[PDB]
Amino acid sequence: EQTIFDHKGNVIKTEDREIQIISKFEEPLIVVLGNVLSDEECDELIELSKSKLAVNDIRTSSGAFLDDNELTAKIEKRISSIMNVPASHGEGLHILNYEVDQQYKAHYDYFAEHSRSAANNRISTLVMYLNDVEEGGETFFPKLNLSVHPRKGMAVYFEYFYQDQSLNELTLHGGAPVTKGEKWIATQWVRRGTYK
Amino acid sequence: KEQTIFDHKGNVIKTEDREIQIISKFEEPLIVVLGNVLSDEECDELIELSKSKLADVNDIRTSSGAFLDDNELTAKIEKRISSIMNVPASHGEGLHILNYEVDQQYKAHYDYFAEHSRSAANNRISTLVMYLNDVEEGGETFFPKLNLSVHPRKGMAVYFEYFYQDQSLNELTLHGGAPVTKGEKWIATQWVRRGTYK
Repeated sequence: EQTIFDHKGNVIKTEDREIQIISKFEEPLIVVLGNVLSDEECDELIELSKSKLAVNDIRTSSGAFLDDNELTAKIEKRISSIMNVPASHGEGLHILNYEVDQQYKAHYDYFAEHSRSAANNRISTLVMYLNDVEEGGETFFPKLNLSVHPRKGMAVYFEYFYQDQSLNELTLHGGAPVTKGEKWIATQWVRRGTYK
Repeated sequence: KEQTIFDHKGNVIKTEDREIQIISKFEEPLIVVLGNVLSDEECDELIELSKSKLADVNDIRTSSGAFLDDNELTAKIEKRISSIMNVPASHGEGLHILNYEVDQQYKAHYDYFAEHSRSAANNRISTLVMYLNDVEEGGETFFPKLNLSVHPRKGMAVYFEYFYQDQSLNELTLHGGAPVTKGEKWIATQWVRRGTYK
């Protein structure tokens, strides 16, 4: 019933950037956000991931974990304002990329009840689109019949810390195949308690 | 009920004069949030035109809207809109401008006419709402049966359609305008009919 995300109105004023609230799906809460990252910040995250990863599935699963520097600290501070959870609960920015004919099957961001990580589980996600995708790559929620299309600098926030578990399961989401171009995203996954 | 009128796949709609962004889709009934629909200048011009048209207690501003006279600007915008909606501008009612001050809203309603209306014989099938300014606080377009809201953002738009065979899908397009609590909200609408209109 109550959400972690606690922002009314049309903008979120962070210390260094005014974020636009574009659309909300109210329960489970999914929010499309504009002006989250500058174009330069998007390009820098992509550059850092290419440098960090210089036959696994890192690019499409766990993501390139960026080493802490001022850029990551700056962005993590901003997104802590958006998500209403301290950056100390975040896993840190992870960069994923999908080429033509790559996708991800619909899944939950939270860990399974049996899981090693389930004792301090994820509670919310921010997905930041780092580039424009020529065709495909939408983030889709199949139990809600909702999709969000990539747009450079925008993001989708969603949360899954409800007492009613069915609300958490409604956040099942996949990445539709890229059919032209490429898709780059950054994620911040945040835990219930502090992380590392 | 299965197919939609809106027929655009991918992430952009390339019109003759502007690339429109597809931001988000609620799939059925179809509601699409669109970016880059109107330039900043076009938004400001439409607001100015409506002020000119309206120049003693009638509710034109919050109901039917200022109907802009057909000129170069309205024809250009209506052509662009026709590409987005996949329905010729000849089916449109023409751009109507509405504005909401603090503590003004609209109760959730359907855009299509009721069965009893003379207008139901050539009913509305789809709507485009274009946000012409930024709204300091409030003013969201909300769909209460779907738990979806779209917040005003200058130059963006919300498209939705209600020409399904299953009437329950059309009824899910019930939508309202939440009160403005700070600033003011300006919108342009294009309502499209099944057949040609005037």
